[PDB]
Amino acid sequence: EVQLQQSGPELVKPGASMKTSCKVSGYSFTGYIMNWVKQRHGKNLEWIGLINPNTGYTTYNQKFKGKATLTVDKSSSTAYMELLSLTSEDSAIYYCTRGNYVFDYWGQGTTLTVSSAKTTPPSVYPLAPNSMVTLGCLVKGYFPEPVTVTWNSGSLSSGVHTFPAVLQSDLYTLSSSVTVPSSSWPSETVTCNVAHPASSTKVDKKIVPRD
Amino acid sequence: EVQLQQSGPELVKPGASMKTSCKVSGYSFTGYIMNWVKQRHGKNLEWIGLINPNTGYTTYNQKFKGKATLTVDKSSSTAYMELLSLTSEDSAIYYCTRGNYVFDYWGQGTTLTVSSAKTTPPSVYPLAPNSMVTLGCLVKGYFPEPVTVTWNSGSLSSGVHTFPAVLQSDLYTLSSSVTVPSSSWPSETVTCNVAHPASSTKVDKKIVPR
Amino acid sequence: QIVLTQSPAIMSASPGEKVTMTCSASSSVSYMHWYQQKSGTSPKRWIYDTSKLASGVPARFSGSGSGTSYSLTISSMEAEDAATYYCQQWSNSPPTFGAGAKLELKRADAAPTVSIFPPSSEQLTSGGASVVCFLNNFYPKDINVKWKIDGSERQNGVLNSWTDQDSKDSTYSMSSTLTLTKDEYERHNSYTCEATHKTSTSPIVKSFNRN
Amino acid sequence: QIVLTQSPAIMSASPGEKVTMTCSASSSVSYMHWYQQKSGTSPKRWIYDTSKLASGVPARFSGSGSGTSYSLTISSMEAEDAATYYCQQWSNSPPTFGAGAKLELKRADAAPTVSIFPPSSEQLTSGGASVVCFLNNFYPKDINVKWKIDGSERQNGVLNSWTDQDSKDSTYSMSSTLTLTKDEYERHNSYTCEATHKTSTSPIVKSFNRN
Amino acid sequence: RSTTLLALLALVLLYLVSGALVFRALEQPHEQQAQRELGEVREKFLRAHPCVSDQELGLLIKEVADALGGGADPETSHSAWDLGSAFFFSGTIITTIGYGNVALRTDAGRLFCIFYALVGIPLFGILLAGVGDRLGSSLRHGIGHIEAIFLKWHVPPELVRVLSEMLFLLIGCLLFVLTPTFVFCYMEDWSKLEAIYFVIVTLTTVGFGDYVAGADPRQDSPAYQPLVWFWILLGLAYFASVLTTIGNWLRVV
Amino acid sequence: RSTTLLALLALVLLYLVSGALVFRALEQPHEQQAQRELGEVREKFLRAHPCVSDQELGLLIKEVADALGGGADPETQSTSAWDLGSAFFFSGTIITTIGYGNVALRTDAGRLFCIFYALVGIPLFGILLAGVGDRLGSSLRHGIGHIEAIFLKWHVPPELVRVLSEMLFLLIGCLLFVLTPTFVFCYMEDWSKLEAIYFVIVTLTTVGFGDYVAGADPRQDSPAYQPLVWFWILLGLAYFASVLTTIGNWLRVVS
Ligand SMILES: [Ca+2]
Ligand SMILES: [Ca+2]
Ligand SMILES: [Ca+2]
Ligand SMILES: [K+]
Ligand SMILES: [K+]
Ligand SMILES: [K+]
Ligand SMILES: [K+]
Ligand SMILES: [K+]
Ligand SMILES: [K+]
Ligand SMILES: [K+]
Repeated sequence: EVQLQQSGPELVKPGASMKTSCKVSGYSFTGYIMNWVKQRHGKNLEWIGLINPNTGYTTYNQKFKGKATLTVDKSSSTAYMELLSLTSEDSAIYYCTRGNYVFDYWGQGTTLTVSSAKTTPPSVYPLAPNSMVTLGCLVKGYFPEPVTVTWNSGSLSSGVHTFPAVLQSDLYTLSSSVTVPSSSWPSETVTCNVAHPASSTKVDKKIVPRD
Repeated sequence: EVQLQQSGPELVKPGASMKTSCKVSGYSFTGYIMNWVKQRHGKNLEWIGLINPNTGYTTYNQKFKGKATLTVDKSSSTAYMELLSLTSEDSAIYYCTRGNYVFDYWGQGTTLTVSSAKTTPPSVYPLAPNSMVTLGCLVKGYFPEPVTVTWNSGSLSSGVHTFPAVLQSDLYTLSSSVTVPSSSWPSETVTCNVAHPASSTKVDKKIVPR
Repeated sequence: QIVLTQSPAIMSASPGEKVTMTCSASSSVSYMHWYQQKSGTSPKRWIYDTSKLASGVPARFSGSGSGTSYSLTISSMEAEDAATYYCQQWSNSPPTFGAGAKLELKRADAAPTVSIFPPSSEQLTSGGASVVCFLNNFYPKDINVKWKIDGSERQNGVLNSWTDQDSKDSTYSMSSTLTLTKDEYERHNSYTCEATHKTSTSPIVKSFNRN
Repeated sequence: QIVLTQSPAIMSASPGEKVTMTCSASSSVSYMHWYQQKSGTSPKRWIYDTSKLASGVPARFSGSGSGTSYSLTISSMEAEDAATYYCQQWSNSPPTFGAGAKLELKRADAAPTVSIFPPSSEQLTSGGASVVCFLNNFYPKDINVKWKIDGSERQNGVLNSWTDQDSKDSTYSMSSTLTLTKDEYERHNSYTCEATHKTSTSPIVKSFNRN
Repeated sequence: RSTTLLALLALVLLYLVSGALVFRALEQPHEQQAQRELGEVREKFLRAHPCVSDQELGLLIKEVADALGGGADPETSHSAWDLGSAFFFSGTIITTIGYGNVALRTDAGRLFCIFYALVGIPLFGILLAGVGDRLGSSLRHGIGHIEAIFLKWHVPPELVRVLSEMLFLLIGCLLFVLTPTFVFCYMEDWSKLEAIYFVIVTLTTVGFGDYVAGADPRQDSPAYQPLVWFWILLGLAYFASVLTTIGNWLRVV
Repeated sequence: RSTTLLALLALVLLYLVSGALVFRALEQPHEQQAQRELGEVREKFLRAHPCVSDQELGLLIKEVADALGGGADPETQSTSAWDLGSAFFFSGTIITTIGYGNVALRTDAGRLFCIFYALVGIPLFGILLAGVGDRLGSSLRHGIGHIEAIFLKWHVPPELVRVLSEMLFLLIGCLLFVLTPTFVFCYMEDWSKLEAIYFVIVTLTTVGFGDYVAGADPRQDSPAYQPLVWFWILLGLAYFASVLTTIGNWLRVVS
């Protein structure tokens, strides 16, 4: 079982640099070319460059010649990528992937978030208003990812949509909808539970019908 | 720890063929070129050929073109050498060794014996005749190698030589010497313990004065 | 340098259906490789050297082409095949990728369940006013959302978040959030969320008056 | 077909002596490698690329050379350096080796302790007659053995066996074995084993009468 | 002549342009074949050897190209400037053939080549005229005896002369064109087409250098290797007559 | 003359042997170094790439060699030598018997057509050259007459003036067809003065090695340039034809 184990998510300030690692196991690290690939939602997969871990030879994409330095530690069979002078546009998923013509094995990916933002707990706002009725939670102005959103502590999990968070001016915002039979609400208390591990925040908002 | 573990010694009839193996561990078998080397007592170490375990590519020393077939099993990271229509000129130690310029890691070697001879147990004969006395055991007409000689079941380990075996009429002969103070013999018993594992033979000879 | 163009960017199949997706190259290449990606996982080598299947890949998948035109085919679509496919080339440095083609599961057209929520009192007290629209459980994906304040369309302070096709019902859902200052919110009275979907000639519109 | 010449084929060094063995190439070679072999074990990479020491190799070892002449040197001879040293080349296929250079430890001269042993009764009953001579714990290795039957030399049915240099006292030992039919044995009466060593102008003669 | 030369010039230009059209038609389709073969070799090598980056294989090919450029030879002797090959090279100069399958690398080599040619070509030109006449007269002596047989079957002697001259340029052809094409087919592992192309490119003194016997004593028939310079010398003489007869025909019409 | 021809033949052989010795002396050391450098490149590549055998790297280099030999470029990995301009020029190299060969025919059809193209083409061009030669002679001698007459005007002897005119003829040609082109090519091809002279002479002798070819450079956007040179070749060759015949006469005078 060939395996590329990348280090965890990275949160860095604009201008700072970041170093990330890719530990191989299940083959000879030095027998195979290691590449790095950038994934950003609005764009193609981008090849950053490669290192021959046996020779130390490096080639870069012209686009990343300034930005990225690839190195290897042969003894610990670990590949490194360093990203310098980080901008908003560097925020992406980065993969280490093996191969010299096709990328045959990939790491699980590491997420980079470039942001001035400080660890900020979310504001949680209730969204109150046929057989079914839809309630909601607005979870806004938090940093960093993730938050966990449940409904009545996870006992209410069907009829739920939690939307992907969106970075707006260095802070994340998301919403969750729950659709329940109108016999259920407001007969039954429906609370959305938002947890932000980074800020050790746990907030519970009851959805109350407007007056 | 890079390691090349070869299969054990082999005995085959003239004209027969033979296949030996080398399992690699501690590195990626498919990353490095594998070679076989022949060591005969008379001649130079002799490169037989190489195989690329990743591509199956092979080249042979012109001297071994017809003789030897190299193959690999990628899944068991094992290299194989086959030798065909064997003559006594093929009796040698064969090594697998890794490298594409220098042979950086070697197996422990495998001894090939080409012989019409059949598993024979040794006749063991005692050798009886200063401060010191020298006794011996002649161990003759055994096949194949090895035998071990010990003296008083290893109680005598200092003053002990076993000579290498020689071919005497298509079978092996050696002797072992032990040197003990003259006060000791024949005052006290000195017996050689001979083992020939091939024939499952385990014989003791008491050295008796003439 | 070499550009790989995947058209169309989105395509849809019922199980049992044949699917063909194409990769056209800006200039000729000897081999095309393909990756499969599903939400929350690294790309996987799927087909390499144009038509070779990677180890786990089921036989319904095939690849073909030469020069500037290459294709990936599913002889008979299965549900587990809904995913994003990328083509890539390394006949010229640097290696390059397509933008990716999303393959979705086809299902019966479904109208969006649309709900509008006024700003919560809690948010207004901090001076912000988010009006949230949930457009839930619709198919196909194509939808256009317009915000109208006192009849006048507004496209500034609007943030849209989509979920990926649901693995159970194969529907899509999105949230649209008009974010105003309390001041702009309190100036006007009528707030409408208007959705344009295949399922109706007449737009789907939910509204509220501040009174 | 490049030939490597190691001369002398055998050489000796007292501990603390500087030792240098040379390898002559039949045509020019860019790099020479060297192996160490001790009886019972495979060759070990000792020096590669003319002057690079393999991992464990102690610093007292150097290599040097260029063109058709290469050398291995020991600054100060140690006990554990007694072994056979082989040069090999791979600037031309096929790679080739020197016949090897055996390096023995030098020590004080020692006279062979000589013993003769008449056929055992047990062996005569089988119809064979083996007369055995042990020349033990002598130095140097240069030695001549002669058998005399009734004072006339016999050079037929004699098999000789030498030990390697003893790892503890640095001496050598050999066996000489005259094998006769019981008939040839019983014909004659005086059996003498005569050893000619540097340590004496007069042969060392051990004898017995069959009587 | 004024009319003649301008007419002839235009004729030659048209000939060149029509030649251009024919060559482009036949050759432009296959222009990138060698680039495709290099690419095939590169990609096949990366697939076989995963320890090699496309960029490291890249430098190898550049470094190998420079070595070959300097006259290095893929080895698996072979000296193009050993006395045998260097003699043959000097031969390519004075003959105006100039294969160029081996190039001069030194500015000194080039400088000497200039004076060597400038003195050497006319010297060979003189000897060629000489060797042409000597063989010509000797052949003509032979021609007369053949003419006698034709004479004794009552063929008009002017017809006999042309018949003999035609036989003249046919026996020469068989002797110098066909034998070598057969020889080269066997010796060089060429097709009979490749061999005639070589022979004619050679004896016309065009000397592209895509095909060369090499006059390199290798083994088996080492004597023959420089010996083909003999065929060249003799062949050139025969072909001189052939070229003039084709030339005279164009003048005649 | 049969004795003289044997003498002449041996003279040429000695000339070739002396040429061979000089060429070997000057060229072989660099060819041996190139061979050593190929070997150094292989040995470094094996040390860098343990998954490659000596013999597999051997096939790569042989296969690469064959591809480069076919005109493959090491610098690129993409995918005109036979554009109407270059194809015209190639046809030019045939009939002139120059035969640079810097681009080879790959098709059996190409080669077969080349045979008959040359067999008809060379004698045709031969005729034109004789024509251009005669014209050239008339032009220069009539022109040289006027300046020739200025020497006659200052009372110099008529037989002296013929040889002065003969020498003057050689000077005129060289300026026009040797020195000017060498200077032209020096600037246009980014060659050294000596490279350019080497090219010019190798061209006008009709040797045409193909190590140096004016216009051939892929980068240059000057297709009109390359045929323009072919007019220089046309005019140059007649000049050099005269020179080559005359130096033969000098050797005739020496013999
Ligand atoms: Ca076996
Ligand atoms: Ca060469
Ligand atoms: Ca040669
Ligand atoms: K060439
Ligand atoms: K000519
Ligand atoms: K050429
Ligand atoms: K010519
Ligand atoms: K030529
Ligand atoms: K030429
Ligand atoms: K040429």
